Amino acid sequence: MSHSGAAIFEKVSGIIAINEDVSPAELTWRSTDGDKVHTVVLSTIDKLQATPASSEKMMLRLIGKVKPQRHMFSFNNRTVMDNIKMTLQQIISRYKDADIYEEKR
Amino acid sequence: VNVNLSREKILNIFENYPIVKKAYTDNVPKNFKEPEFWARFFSSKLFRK
Amino acid sequence: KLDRIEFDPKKGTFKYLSTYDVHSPSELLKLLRSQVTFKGISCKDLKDGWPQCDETINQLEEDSKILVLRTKKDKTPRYVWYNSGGNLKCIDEEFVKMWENVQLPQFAELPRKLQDLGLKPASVDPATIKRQKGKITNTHMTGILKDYSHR
Amino acid sequence: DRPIDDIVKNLLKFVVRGFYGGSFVLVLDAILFHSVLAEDDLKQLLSINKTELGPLIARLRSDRLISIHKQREYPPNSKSVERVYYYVKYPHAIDAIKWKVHQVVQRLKDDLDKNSEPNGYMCPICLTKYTQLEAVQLLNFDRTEFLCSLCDEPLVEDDSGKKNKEKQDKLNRLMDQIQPIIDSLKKIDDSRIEENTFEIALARLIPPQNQSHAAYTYNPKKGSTMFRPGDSAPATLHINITTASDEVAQRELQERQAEEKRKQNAVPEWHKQSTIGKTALGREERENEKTLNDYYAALAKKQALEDEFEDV
Ligand SMILES: [Zn+2]
Repeated sequence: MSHSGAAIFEKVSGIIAINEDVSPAELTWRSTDGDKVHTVVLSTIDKLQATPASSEKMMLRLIGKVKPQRHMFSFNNRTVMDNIKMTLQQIISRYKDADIYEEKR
Repeated sequence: VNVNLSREKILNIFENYPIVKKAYTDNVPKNFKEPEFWARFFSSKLFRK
Repeated sequence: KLDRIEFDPKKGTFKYLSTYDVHSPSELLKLLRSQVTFKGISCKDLKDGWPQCDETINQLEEDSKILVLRTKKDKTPRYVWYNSGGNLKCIDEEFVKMWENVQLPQFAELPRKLQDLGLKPASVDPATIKRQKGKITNTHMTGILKDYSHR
Repeated sequence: DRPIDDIVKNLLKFVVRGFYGGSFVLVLDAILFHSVLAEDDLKQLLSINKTELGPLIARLRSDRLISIHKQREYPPNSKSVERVYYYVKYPHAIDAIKWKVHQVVQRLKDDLDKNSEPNGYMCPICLTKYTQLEAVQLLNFDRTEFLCSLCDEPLVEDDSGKKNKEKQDKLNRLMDQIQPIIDSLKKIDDSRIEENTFEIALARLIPPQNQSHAAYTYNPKKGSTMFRPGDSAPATLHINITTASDEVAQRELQERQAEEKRKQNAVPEWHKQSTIGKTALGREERENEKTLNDYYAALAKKQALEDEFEDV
């Protein structure tokens, strides 16, 4: 699917999930054993960084809008990374538009 | 792609399509703001159908 | 302060807190189903806090609800897994031995042999996988001319 | 996971549980629960030794129910090591299952045919079997007994006379027990399964451990023409709600655009007038509203980490 896949967070392997049902959409990374859990509210993300397709690394960082908070995820298969990046692009763009509409109004 | 909407058109969409109003009245103040709602509506298959 | 002890404020007692609170086959069957990996849960720590577990674990092996890895010295349960499949014993040994005697052909020659008997082969022979001027005039426009060769 | 993938998985599960021992179920179920799973991780998940995982992996490899993938890995702070991964290549496993199912039934059917034929003969001493035709050229001068050639001893009738019914019983049992495989293969033939690769399998990976030493990644070497045997397989939408004040603003912008377009086409000045004589070219109501509002109010009352990156 396009909402889950294996990911590495802080050198810990786990499953990254994109929760769209609960507003605002939040990204949850859960360690394999469940000892570690991380959650980021996508309303806070400003830009979405991603390593180029011409590099052996498969990282994907979500910089937080304001020492701004930064969340970096490393993937295993690029297809999973692309399918996760594509869904994130929609959420970040939409929330950026919402902020633009709110500030303008 | 940028699409422009107006209050008159918003009312017209509700009048000609009661389902859109049904999905509008129950969600605008509860979960997400109107700009997000209409952004979702056009992307949905409902707007295509 | 320790984590292996549970406090009871109703009476003010300290009770032991087992790793997996399992004292019934139903609890074990759901705990094994809830595992997010295929890491089996040891019977050594399952047996702790549960008076009898070999009696219960063996009963589920016969019913094919769980998978058991047993010791070689004497048959004794170790790490167990949930049996996501069907019956654990469904074929007589007269056919297991026959299945062991059949030797598959050379891989690249298998699809052809299956295609001669009339069975559709879900593979192909890998051999078929086809792995797929001079002197310029004006140069004062050094870095301006973009190559619009096609339209 | 596609619905056919479940059918293939169930077929593999049934075959392993019915035609292989206990530990085989553990090994294959582990790499069916997970995608490609490193050998070290596989050992850690089942808590079995190398000398015990060996026979299991070897047999599941000979039958092509499991595929192997070796690649060089370069940990940033350790000696480069070659890691081994195990996954399932569904087109390969299904062909092996189909061939083995056919062969087992064929062998039993042939044994039924052979067992229904005349018995034959054997020599008790030299343990050499003689067929009905071969025994008829050895009988003594008295036409009473069949004599052996090496031993010159009477022959003894062979067995398999009574098994005429048992072999049919065996076939009757097998087809009943092997029924799920036949039913699953029928559904598989209808659909088309895609061949799996180490990289493709990595897309469905469920990590086994928090800090596995094996890097579950496939970074193929650059411009490597080397080919190994059996290593190849066959927008944004933005919306804007326009208010009345925005509508008039948009109209003003449209008017400005039209004005600019008109200028782009208008003729210059020198072409407009004949330039002969000119020199040559060269180097208060608010209070009224309130008293009304109060008056009407009275009325109504009365009435009631630095790496290269891009931007996506
Ligand atoms: Zn003889």
